[PDB]
Amino acid sequence: TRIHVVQGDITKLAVDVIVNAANPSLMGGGGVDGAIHRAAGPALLDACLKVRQQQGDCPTGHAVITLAGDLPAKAVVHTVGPVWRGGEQNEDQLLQDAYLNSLRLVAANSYTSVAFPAISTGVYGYPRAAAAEIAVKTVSEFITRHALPEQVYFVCYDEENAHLYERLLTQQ
Repeated sequence: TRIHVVQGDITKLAVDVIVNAANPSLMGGGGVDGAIHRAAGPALLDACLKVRQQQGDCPTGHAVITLAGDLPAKAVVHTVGPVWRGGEQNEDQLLQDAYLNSLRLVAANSYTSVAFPAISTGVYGYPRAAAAEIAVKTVSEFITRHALPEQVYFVCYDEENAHLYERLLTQQ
């Protein structure tokens, strides 16, 4: 009742925090990251510039929170998922870190709802089935011990990911 799967544009979901699967530069790029920057407006990039000035690039697995600009959210958490290189380079744990670190920032900033994209399944090539299992498992275990966020939304652009997620959520 606290976890939901939604097929659509994450930039239009009204929630407290929208998670952005970005690259270490935080300067924005393609895919959902590009869609998020456009919707949020130039204020997003300006906030990311300030972050870079204070902490440099965002390492894989790391997360940082900023304002959301024109997005229908109170904040945007930028995190970097691993690039898939076969599975023998800690990619599984790094993906987990991206989800967990993102959740921690959401809780730490007292937010109630967060929407996640299918991290690393874009151009990073993380195997979809395995990526979804990690995301579902990671989020599930987190909310089981944390009151915040209250609601988590897995926003999938690809029907393939949406089906995988709904199957995993009921397979528990």
